[PDB]
Amino acid sequence: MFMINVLTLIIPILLAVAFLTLVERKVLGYMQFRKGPNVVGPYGLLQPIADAIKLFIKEPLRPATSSISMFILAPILALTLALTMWIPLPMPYPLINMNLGVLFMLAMSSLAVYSILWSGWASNSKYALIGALRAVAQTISYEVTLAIILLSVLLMNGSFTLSTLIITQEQVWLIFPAWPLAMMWFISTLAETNRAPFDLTEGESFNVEYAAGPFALFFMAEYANIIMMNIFTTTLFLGAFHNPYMPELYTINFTIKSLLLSITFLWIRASYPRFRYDQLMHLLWKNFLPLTLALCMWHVSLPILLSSIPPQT
Amino acid sequence: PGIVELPSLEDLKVQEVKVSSSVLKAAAHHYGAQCDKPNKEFMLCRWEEKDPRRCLEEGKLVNQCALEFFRQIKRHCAEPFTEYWTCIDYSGLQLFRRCRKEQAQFDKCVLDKLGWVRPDLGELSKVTKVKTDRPLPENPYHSRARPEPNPEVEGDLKPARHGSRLFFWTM
Amino acid sequence: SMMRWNRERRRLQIEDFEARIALMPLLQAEKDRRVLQMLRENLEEEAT
Amino acid sequence: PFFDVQKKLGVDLDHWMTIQSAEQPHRIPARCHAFEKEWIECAHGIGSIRAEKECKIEFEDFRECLLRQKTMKRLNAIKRQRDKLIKEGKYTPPPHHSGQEDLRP
Amino acid sequence: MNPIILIIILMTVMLGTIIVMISTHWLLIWIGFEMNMLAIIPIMMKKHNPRATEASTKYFLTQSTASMLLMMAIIINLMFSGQWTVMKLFNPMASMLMTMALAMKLGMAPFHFWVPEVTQGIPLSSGLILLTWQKLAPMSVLYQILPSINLDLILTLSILSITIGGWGGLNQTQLRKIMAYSSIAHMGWMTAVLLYNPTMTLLNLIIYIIMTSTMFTLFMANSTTTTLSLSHTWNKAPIMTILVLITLLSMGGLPPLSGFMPKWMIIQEMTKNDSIILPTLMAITALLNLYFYMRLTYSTALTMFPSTNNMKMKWQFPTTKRMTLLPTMTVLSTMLLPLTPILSILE
Amino acid sequence: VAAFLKNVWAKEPVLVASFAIAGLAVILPTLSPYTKYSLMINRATPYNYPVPLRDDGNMPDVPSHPQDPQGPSLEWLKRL
Amino acid sequence: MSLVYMNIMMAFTVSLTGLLMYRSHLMSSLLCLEGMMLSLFILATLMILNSHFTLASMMPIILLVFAACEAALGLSLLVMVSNTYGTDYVQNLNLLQC
Amino acid sequence: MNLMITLLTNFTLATLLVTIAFWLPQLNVYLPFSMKFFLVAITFLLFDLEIALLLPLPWASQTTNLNTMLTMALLLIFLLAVSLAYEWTQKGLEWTE
Amino acid sequence: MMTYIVFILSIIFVMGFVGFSSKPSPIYGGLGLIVSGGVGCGIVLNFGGSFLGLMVFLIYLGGMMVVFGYTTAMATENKVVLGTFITGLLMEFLMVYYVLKDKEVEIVFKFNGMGDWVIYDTGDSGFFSEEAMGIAALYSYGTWLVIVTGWSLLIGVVVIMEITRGN
Ligand SMILES: CCCCCCCCCCCCCCCCCC(=O)OC[C@H](COP(=O)([O-])OC[C@H](O)COP(=O)([O-])OC[C@H](COC(=O)CCCCCCCCCCCCCCCCC)OC(=O)CCCCCCCCCCCCCCCCC)OC(=O)CCCCCCCCCCCCCCCCC
Ligand SMILES: CCCCCCCCCCCCCCCCCC(=O)OC[C@H](COP(=O)([O-])OCC[N+](C)(C)C)OC(=O)CCCCCCCCCCCCCCCCC
Ligand SMILES: CCCCCCCCCCCCCCCCCC(=O)OC[C@H](COP(=O)(O)OCCN)OC(=O)CCCCCCCCCCCCCCCCC
Ligand SMILES: CCCCCCCCCCCCCCCCCC(=O)OC[C@H](COP(=O)(O)OCCN)OC(=O)CCCCCCCCCCCCCCCCC
Ligand SMILES: CCCCCCCCCCCCCCCCCC(=O)OC[C@H](COP(=O)(O)OCCN)OC(=O)CCCCCCCCCCCCCCCCC
Ligand SMILES: CCCCCCCCCCC1=C(C)C(=O)C(OC)=C(OC)C1=O
Repeated sequence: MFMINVLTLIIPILLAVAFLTLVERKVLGYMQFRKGPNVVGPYGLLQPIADAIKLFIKEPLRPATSSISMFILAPILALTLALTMWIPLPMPYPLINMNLGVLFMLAMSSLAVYSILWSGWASNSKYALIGALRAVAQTISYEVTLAIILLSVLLMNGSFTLSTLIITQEQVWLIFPAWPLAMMWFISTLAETNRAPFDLTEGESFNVEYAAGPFALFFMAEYANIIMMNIFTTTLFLGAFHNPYMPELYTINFTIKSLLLSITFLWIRASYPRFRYDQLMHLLWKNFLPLTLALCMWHVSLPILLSSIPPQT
Repeated sequence: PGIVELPSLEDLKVQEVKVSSSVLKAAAHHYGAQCDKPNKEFMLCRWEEKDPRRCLEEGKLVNQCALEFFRQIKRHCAEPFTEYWTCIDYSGLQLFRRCRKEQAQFDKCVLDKLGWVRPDLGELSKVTKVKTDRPLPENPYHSRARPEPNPEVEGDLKPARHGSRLFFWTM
Repeated sequence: SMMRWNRERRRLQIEDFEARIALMPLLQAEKDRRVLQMLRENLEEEAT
Repeated sequence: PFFDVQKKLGVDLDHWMTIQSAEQPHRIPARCHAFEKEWIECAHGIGSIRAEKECKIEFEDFRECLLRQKTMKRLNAIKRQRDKLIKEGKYTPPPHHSGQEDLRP
Repeated sequence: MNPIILIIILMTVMLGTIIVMISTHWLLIWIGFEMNMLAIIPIMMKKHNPRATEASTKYFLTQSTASMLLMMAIIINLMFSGQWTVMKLFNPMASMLMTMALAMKLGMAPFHFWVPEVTQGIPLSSGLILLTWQKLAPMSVLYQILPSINLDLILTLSILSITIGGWGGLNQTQLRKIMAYSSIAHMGWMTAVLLYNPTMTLLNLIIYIIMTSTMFTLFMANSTTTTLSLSHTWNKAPIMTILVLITLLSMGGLPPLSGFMPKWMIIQEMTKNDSIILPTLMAITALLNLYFYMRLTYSTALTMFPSTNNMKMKWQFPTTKRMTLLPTMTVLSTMLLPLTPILSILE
Repeated sequence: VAAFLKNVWAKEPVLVASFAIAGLAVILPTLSPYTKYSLMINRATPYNYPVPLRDDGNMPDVPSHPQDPQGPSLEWLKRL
Repeated sequence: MSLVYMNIMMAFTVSLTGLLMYRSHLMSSLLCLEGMMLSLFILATLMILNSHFTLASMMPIILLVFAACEAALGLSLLVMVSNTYGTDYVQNLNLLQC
Repeated sequence: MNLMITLLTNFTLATLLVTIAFWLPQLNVYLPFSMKFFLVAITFLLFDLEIALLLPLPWASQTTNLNTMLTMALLLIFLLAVSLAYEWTQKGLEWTE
Repeated sequence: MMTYIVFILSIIFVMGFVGFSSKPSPIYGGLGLIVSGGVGCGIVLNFGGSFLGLMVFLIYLGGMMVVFGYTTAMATENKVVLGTFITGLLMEFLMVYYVLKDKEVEIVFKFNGMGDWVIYDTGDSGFFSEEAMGIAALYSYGTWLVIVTGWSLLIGVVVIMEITRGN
């Protein structure tokens, strides 16, 4: 019965990732004064199925890889960590109700750079390794502001429990006392998922040696990460009303907010040019990190000066 | 070493409080108000004796005074209490704040039919004083005699006789 | 808003902790009889 | 050269984490709090040379609280003799050591 | 290096050693050693050449290994005692591991193999810090744990350090390796008297620090890192040859000089404890140290080696180097034996 | 002191906001009247069991029951 | 004593003998050094959690932080060694024999 | 226990999908060292240790020693800021700023 | 078998240490130390150290071993390794066989062979994690520890910027 609950988590993750590709192509179509895929399925709905079948029977690229083992382990690690980021998410009840779910998500997202690093080293191309090292340095840079922003917010929560964060936001959204943290959080999650304007893996100024199958596996891990970080941002700053006798009200409400936030990722990639690499390094280390440290001091000192320290339990 | 002395299985028989934790949490504030004295006698005995074997009879009084607490709810206010602990029992964290109107009906029926006032915020966490007839344990740690200390320094400090006495130095 | 609601949550936490406190003597007596029961059963089976 | 600056200036830089019987957050006791308190109050002030021989009982009780070697050796002996008597058929476990008695509270 | 950054880093070296000296908790001992190593790595890489990077890498590896062994000894002590007080250890395995770790930090033989390499790789001022200030924290830890130090281990380390430091300096022409093997032999003398009387350990430590600081200050004042460049000193600064003569005769322990003071007192404490063979063989082994000290005095003060023509230019310029405390250190390293009973201030 | 602040606000408003928010984090808890109530609420939270006292005979400030008048009260926390 | 302590100590001694027997790379030595640190972390943590010794719960974090700072320093030394010879081979670090 | 089952299920699904993707199309016949990247990785490591010091703050605010707690919390975030300011002014954050 | 779960994780922990300490390549050594860090976290989690285990994941694996693998990927791009690996594996499983057939062993210390569940406490901690409260007391009781750690981290920043500059 618990295995049914695990499957009803992780198989709808894969289906929502499959249809996020359709939603992205359609929204980037209609924001670019055109239509997206509308030929393959009715309203284009069979485009992800056809594209998955196309990628599964495409010829293998046959790399002469430096390590076979890490070449296999990088998609396995990427998909495993992409699926385990969902298990403490309270919507309204989590699959795994753990006391330190926030810190669990921060740790399991910090582990996801090894897929980039192992895929970059397992390729023969030195330039693939250079792009992998740039992507890892980008990701570990924005993990710093992830950790500190999330700590500053959880100073209003009282604990690392993700389910308590619904109780924290019963009177007001947490984007009202923490909108600068919310906007630096949102741009930092945008730079975590290698998402535009931070997609330097698609700019000419790391997983190119994989076949179409394992490229699709990295791609679906990336879109699982995108939907997950939008759900986590929704739980974190836009916490919905929860009736314990009707949990589906919370599920509908957080689902609508998470969909709008994923569509906001799609809006952002259809609106801005890319950063140069030193420019998003400048954005982290010289813009987001001083403000994030200042706001961390402010959110330490503010519950003490207002007598608004949240409960531990 | 010595043989540990355990009480028998007959000395541990008592009529148990066979109710769930939501029942206990729903009845908790009136239980801390009404069953104060044998509970505090037991916990005073339990922190002073530092031994459960020395605290059995007082503990039985706890298990005697809780049951008389619940029977007096079962005789008078069984249905508002049942409706209240069921609503407590639904919740995963068993919240008091989800159940305020069933609490109000239970407190109304208890204050009317039994005259019990629910304790205010801060009262059940007070340190109270307990009048006991048992003696204070003079050695609850069962400690033996401490070793005698070394003799202290006393007396006036005179200069060293003929100095340092280091081989040929006269001072 | 977070000031008012965190102060209310602290009062609710104190109410939960005092429900725990009012239940602790019964739980302590039950725990004592529980562990003495188990030690006596282990002692009798050690003897046999 | 243990320059005792902490006692000289009256500051507590690191005495608080030094022993388990010190003041803990929320008055949480260590599992060997009574044994460590007995061994410290025995050995206090008499020097280490006298504390080796004169506080051996409290220190052996405290080391056996910390590592439970005599306790685990006794449980080893009881469980091994029990397994030998089960293999010989000269013993049967009771219903309360098999899971058929519906525990106390 | 920025002078402010140099001051902060030297204060951090000092702070790490001071934290070791003042703390009652084993974690703060370990933190003091970590802080000291972290701060002293830039002092060794001050001049940015591959010999300094090699010396800093070798120093990092030996001190990090010793730090992990120290933390394992602390953790075993916590197993068998449930506490963290810096006092005697409550397990002989933890005592052995901590004695090994402190011997590695001191560079006592047979863990001595980094001391001539790291001392040769680094400048004279940083080797002055390495041979004098960096002994202070592990000797203070050895001071406090001596009720649990195994006698055979510490005396094996002591005699092995004295013999290996004696034979090691005989083959050397580089001054920094001479000071390093001299350091190894003097630390052997300090640990040999430790379980008998640690006041004589402190006396030997202080007299060693004074004499070693004197010799490094003379080497810095004359810009000499080899025997053969030190042999030019008579034609440039003839007072410096007299100072290196009296300081090297003092480091050999020849009376009436001050470096006769430790070993004599050490023998004075080892024969009270009925050890006669051991200070005898220790004193005879120290004649090796005196032999290569005498080699340096022959090349520098007691003969005149040939100089070069360009030395005549250096006759026209005075020493602008701050020779900090060099007359005071030279006097204390030579003329202190009539004040030998002052050692009781170390009790 | 006034042209410098306008100059750095025109050039580097991120750093001006950073130092302003950090300065308000430092100095304002010493100026807040509600900093005392944070300490009072933290010490009014009963994590442990209130172990009762043996009534020796003369303790007029220690109650015999939770609903007695004497003892520490939390009316300030209910009211605020 | 308890059975897990045998394996955590054996892990420490295995990483100790790995760190005391170099093959070629300085990076492998640094990995054995941080394995020694990891085993010290685990052993300290199991003791402190078993004892319910509350204030020492912050001790392994400190043990982590310092040692990772130590590891950072080691990596920097390796990089400077690797900025001299092209590799991090320990046999290139032999200039100080004379 | 449920967590170990969930981790095993996610790992099994990922390994199964990777095994499909590497063996379903088999049916058909058909660098110089950069000091700058190392410095940003080490700066990440040092600030990540400083973050590890900052992580018990939601629990540390529950103390009765709030003046000391607030002083030490502001001092740790201040030393992280002083680390950033030293990294800034000594040109450590340059060409990847 | 499930009563021995901390012991089984500790066996996998020693196997991972024999894996990387035999030193095949620093990248496979990094992988072995990553797997070891994960299973050692699992050991810590099974003694109830949730925060300390998540610090192994966040800081040791997600922070420090990331920088190790990063520097290794920037620097890098047998028979001794395999024999050393099977040697350490056979030594470890001889330890397992002895302490399981005897329920006692003595390598340097005496070790019980029962399941390590036996040593645990039989009570509760109420409404807190004791390990969380002891880590939270770093800010209330650990003032000097905060000072020396933060000063060492600031000095560590300064030291890395000194020695990596070359000037
Ligand atoms: C009413 C208020 C006013 C009252 C005022 C009263 C005084 C008025 C006169 C003012 C002057 C008073 C002077 C102090 C009293 C006499 C101290 C004395 O001679 O002790 C005898 C002392 C023991 O003989 P005693 O017959 O048993 O006792 C007679 C008194 O009762 C001795 O009395 P004690 O039993 O109390 O003596 C205590 C103890 C007695 O001694 C002992 O318990 C035995 C241990 C003594 C130390 C042995 C060290 C052995 C290894 C090192 C050898 C050094 C190398 C030789 C020198 C090389 C050249 C510099 O002495 C010590 O522990 C101090 C250590 C030795 C220093 C003596 C004082 C020197 C001050 C001037 C220094 C100038 C440079 C001198 C040469 C440097 C070396 C000292 O003699 C020796 O050990 C032989 C050496 C001679 C010492 C130096 C002579 C002082 C006068 C020198 C002036 C000419 C300098 C030439 C230029 C510089 C040199 C190139
Ligand atoms: C979570 C839900 C959603 C949240 C909001 C997100 C939706 C909006 C997204 C818009 C599209 C973004 C696409 C990517 C853009 C990336 C670039 C970018 O944004 O760069 C950030 C830019 C970077 O600046 P820059 O690079 O553009 O400017 C030049 C900077 N210098 C001078 C250094 C050269 O700004 C910031 O970093 C600011 C971050 C937020 C600051 C919030 C401050 C709050 C107010 C504080 C107080 C101020 C008053 C003074 C003191 C008063 C005291 C009482
Ligand atoms: C190259 C190798 C393969 C790589 C791909 C696959 C691995 C990577 C992806 C999986 C990562 C596994 C992470 C496992 C531990 C995660 C931390 C954790 O368990 O946190 C959750 C929770 C803490 O919260 P709390 O509520 O306090 O606990 C319950 C108390 N009421 O704690 C709990 O709920 C505790 C539950 C019991 C203990 C669980 C222990 C799990 C097994 C150990 C780790 C196994 C994996 C080791 C290697 C991973 C890779 C490094
Ligand atoms: C006391 C409170 C606590 C303070 C410590 C905590 C701070 C929290 C925020 C973290 C900041 C960490 C990093 C700070 C780095 C400062 C150094 C710096 O940035 O100098 C360079 C900069 C010029 O920038 P440049 O080098 O050209 O960079 C490229 C972009 N042009 O130079 C500048 O732009 C000048 C920057 C300094 C002057 C800023 C003044 C702001 C004043 C705000 C109001 C007063 C606030 C009260 C506190 C006093 C502040 C002085
Ligand atoms: C129970 C005991 C407790 C502890 C007691 C006290 C122990 C003291 C230990 C002394 C160790 C001193 C180490 C040296 C000082 C530290 C900083 C340093 O090295 O500064 C020297 C400085 C560097 O100059 P720099 O520019 O780097 O040189 C390159 C060429 N231009 O400038 C120079 O190089 C200038 C040249 C002269 C420097 C001489 C310094 C002498 C200092 C030691 C004095 C003697 C020891 C103290 C007295 C006895 C104490 C035991
Ligand atoms: C078996 C379950 C699905 C496995 C994954 C395959 C389908 C999802 C990824 C396919 C994909 C789609 C639809 C897609 O639209 C796309 O272009 C943006 C890709 O390339 C970058 C893709 O890889």
